[PDB]
Amino acid sequence: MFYGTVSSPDSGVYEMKIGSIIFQVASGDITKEEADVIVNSTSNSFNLKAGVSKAILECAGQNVERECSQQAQQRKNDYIITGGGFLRCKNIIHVIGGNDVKSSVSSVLQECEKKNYSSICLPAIGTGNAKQHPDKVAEAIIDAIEDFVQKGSAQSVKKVKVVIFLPQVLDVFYANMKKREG
Ligand SMILES: Cc1nn(C)c(C)c1NC(=O)CC#N
Ligand SMILES: [Cl-]
Ligand SMILES: [Cl-]
Repeated sequence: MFYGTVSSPDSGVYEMKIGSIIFQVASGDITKEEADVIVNSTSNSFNLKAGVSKAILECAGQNVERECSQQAQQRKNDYIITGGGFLRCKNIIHVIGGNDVKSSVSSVLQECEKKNYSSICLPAIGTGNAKQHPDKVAEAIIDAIEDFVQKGSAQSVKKVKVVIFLPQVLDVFYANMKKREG
């Protein structure tokens, strides 16, 4: 109904279509990416500095750290939106690594449509400090994108890329894409 064919457009990168969206996976350091939104996977206090969160907060800088703690004390948030700081993006969306991953990705997609953004880059949300299983995380991320497309909600969003720290976790995402392909 929705899935295209898996191919490799560039060395180490795998892609397929999900409706109108190009979905891609690759290994590497997410802080070197350019996109309208970069996603951080953090704690419920939005002040973790371990694994991906360490790299993101150190690169983004102290003004983004302060934005995070200020919003955290104002209300109870499931996720927060800050500036990009010194990352190559327009906004960072900080999601809670222990939360339901499908729910978190659905929120990121909706927030990106609200801003008329076209590109998103995310890590393998939940597989660091939160210790969620990589196979369940891959299934949840791709399920969120499928639901978003099925509901007719993709208008501005055109590209969603997962940049993954461990090559062994990339292998799990690749296998899930091959399971789904047309
Ligand atoms: C970038 C990075 N460095 N380290 C040491 C780890 C575990 C990661 N990835 C995550 O934290 C996964 C998620 N979310
Ligand atoms: Cl995590
Ligand atoms: Cl990762």
